Amino acid sequence: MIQEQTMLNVADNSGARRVMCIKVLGGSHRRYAGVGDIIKITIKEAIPRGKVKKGDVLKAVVVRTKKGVRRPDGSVIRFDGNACVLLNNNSEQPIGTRIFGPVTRELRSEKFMKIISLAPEV
Amino acid sequence: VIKAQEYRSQELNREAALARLVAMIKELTTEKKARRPTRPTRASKERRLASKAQKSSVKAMRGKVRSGRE
Amino acid sequence: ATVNQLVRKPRARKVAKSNVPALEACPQKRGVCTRVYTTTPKKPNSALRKVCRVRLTNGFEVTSYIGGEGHNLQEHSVILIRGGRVKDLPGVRYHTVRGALDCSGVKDRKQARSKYGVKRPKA
Amino acid sequence: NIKSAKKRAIQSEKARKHNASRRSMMRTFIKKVYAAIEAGDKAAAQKAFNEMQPIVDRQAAKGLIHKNKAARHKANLTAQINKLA
RNA sequence: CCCGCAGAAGAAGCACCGGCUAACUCCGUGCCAGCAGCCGCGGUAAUACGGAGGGUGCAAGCGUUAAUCGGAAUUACUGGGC
RNA sequence: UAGCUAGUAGGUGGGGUAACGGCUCACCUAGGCGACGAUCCCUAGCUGGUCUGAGAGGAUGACCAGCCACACUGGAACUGAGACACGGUCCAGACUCCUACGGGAGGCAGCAGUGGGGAAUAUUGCACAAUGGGCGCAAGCCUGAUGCAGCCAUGCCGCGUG
Ligand SMILES: [Mg+2]
Ligand SMILES: [Mg+2]
Ligand SMILES: [Mg+2]
Ligand SMILES: [Mg+2]
Ligand SMILES: [Mg+2]
Ligand SMILES: [Mg+2]
Ligand SMILES: [Mg+2]
Ligand SMILES: [Mg+2]
Ligand SMILES: [Mg+2]
Ligand SMILES: [Mg+2]
Ligand SMILES: [Mg+2]
Ligand SMILES: [Mg+2]
Ligand SMILES: [Mg+2]
Ligand SMILES: [Mg+2]
Ligand SMILES: [Mg+2]
Ligand SMILES: [Mg+2]
Ligand SMILES: [Mg+2]
Ligand SMILES: [Mg+2]
Repeated sequence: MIQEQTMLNVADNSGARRVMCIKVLGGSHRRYAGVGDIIKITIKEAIPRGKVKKGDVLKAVVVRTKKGVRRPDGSVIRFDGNACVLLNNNSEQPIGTRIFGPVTRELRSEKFMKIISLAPEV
Repeated sequence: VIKAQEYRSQELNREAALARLVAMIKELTTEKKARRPTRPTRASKERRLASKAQKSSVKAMRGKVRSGRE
Repeated sequence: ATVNQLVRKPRARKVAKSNVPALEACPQKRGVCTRVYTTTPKKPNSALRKVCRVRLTNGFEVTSYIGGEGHNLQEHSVILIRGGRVKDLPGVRYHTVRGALDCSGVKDRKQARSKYGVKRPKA
Repeated sequence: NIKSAKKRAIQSEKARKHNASRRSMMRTFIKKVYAAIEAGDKAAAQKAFNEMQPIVDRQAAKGLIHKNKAARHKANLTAQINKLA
């Protein structure tokens, strides 16, 4: 359950360290972003020579939430933190080339195949 | 976008808004007069040449008095 | 004087400064010609000296003289830069190497052709 | 690996297990002597010393340790045993 | 490496020439174009720019740049000064 | 850069090392270094030597030879006479690659070579015939050490171009 002002960790190596959700995309009055969801972010913390700069406004896909995903059998997969992968603002197309931590099958789509391949787990 | 509220009267405020608009458009569209570049004065050019020629004569007199007529 | 005073604080040599700092103790450097223009000399001189603002590979942004009569340099020409100031151009401590690396030679030069980068004529 | 370094790795792990067993046993007997000493029984300390002396001597012979190390163990264990009283 | 063959054949350039510094004239250009290490040179008779003829130096090299020491007694101990 | 130091400086004892040693530990003492520059900062492999210089000196440490340090980065030990090990082990990291996604592999600052950077520096050569080195009783095998060859006026030297 990511909303505006929620701070997420960055699961790729694009250079960002902490980002803030500034908009849950898709739908008027939409409140939360689950895992496979695209959000608008600003970069609150970045590394000095990274591919992104602090204060940059761009997109991101959620990949891990503390709230977690529920599976059709009722099972739940929760994580110890909310993470996201940064995407280019026009084409999603993840910015980084690595991806840290596990992801979920919820990300198995046509646009996040790069993420599902680069992920070290699930 | 102008906000004119100086006066208790809306008509005064409306004319003040139009006056602000006109003053701003005038100050923003008045063209700065162009600055054509100036050259050294030909008097100064002749001064340069004259100083050069004088030092030329002095340096010609100075230094080496070789041939020696000997 | 006073060998005792010298034993206390020895004689300090005059550490020389380089007049070609952008070369960084290299014979030549490579640049990009961020600008090509003419300058007036100083002093008593009077001319229109052909000169280029050059960004070097080591990051230095310097000013280099283009010697010889006529050049083909422009706002993005990659050229080679050697030492040597102009002595009547303030701030020009380098020469462009003609006939080397995208800076052409000089037309119709018959004497001192190795300078200005001119190949031997037909003869 | 790329060489006969593979055989050396195998042999070194084998010798590592062997030497580890031997070293553990040797310093276990040394600990026996030291515990007997810090208990205060000169007779038990001497018994443990006589039990350990051939061990450290044979290990210094095998090359597990050095003759100097074995001699040093024996020397500064005899010293404590004698000063125990 | 030696012997034989053939034929002068297949094999010179670079810099410089005002003074320092060795080696000078003409032409074209006209404070321009340009040169320059320093001093400087160039505004219609330029040994200093550009070409030519002539010359000087070095030569399968010759120049330029960079760098070090020298010259620099210009940090002076040898060997300076106030 | 004027103060630095608490295992710090010393002692006793224990442990440890091939070996002495605060090497380590417990206790005791309150010392120890420093204006003859401690500490801190910047830069740097050191030497024989090289260049220059009449020397004294200044600059320098390419080649060759001696010593040191390093081996993708940071640690660690193991084995061994000898290593905390360039073409060994383990762990962690970054990067590259394989994967059936579970997991694996790698380290040219060896010789060639590639890309890159650069003003700029060479062949993916031949042979172990010499001399060395490893192993072997030897024969022999291995040896990008080395001997040679290729490229380059980079230097020095000689000769030619009559
Ligand atoms: Mg002891
Ligand atoms: Mg003369
Ligand atoms: Mg000179
Ligand atoms: Mg004339
Ligand atoms: Mg002339
Ligand atoms: Mg001197
Ligand atoms: Mg004086
Ligand atoms: Mg002690
Ligand atoms: Mg100091
Ligand atoms: Mg260094
Ligand atoms: Mg002298
Ligand atoms: Mg490397
Ligand atoms: Mg051992
Ligand atoms: Mg090895
Ligand atoms: Mg290797
Ligand atoms: Mg390049
Ligand atoms: Mg051999
Ligand atoms: Mg082999």
